Amino acid sequence: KNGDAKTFWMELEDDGKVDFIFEQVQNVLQSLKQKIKDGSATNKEYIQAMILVNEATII
Amino acid sequence: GDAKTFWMELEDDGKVDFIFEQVQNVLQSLKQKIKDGSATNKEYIQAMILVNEATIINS
Repeated sequence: KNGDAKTFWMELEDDGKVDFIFEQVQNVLQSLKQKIKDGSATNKEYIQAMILVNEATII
Repeated sequence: GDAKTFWMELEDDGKVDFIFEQVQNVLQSLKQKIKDGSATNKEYIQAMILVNEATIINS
């Protein structure tokens, strides 16, 4: 099929995994948020959360 | 660009919940446009980048 990002997402839907993958992303974000508010986040988790925020939203 | 400083400032300012809500809104929107088939190329790519930054990084 087409060589683009849409093709992957249509394959993923045919695989029945779209809700699943978004749930995993949502679980990771929740975990990062809790660790940051708790003060237990590692350096790599602070970095990961910063990068995710900046990819989703302006600043 | 220091990620600890980034989050410390947000946390001290009381904005951590707000930033994560905004990310969650973007995710829910992307997910729905992918399932509706209304997403653009850039949105399919953005969704994929978020998935990989959340699930491959620090896995």
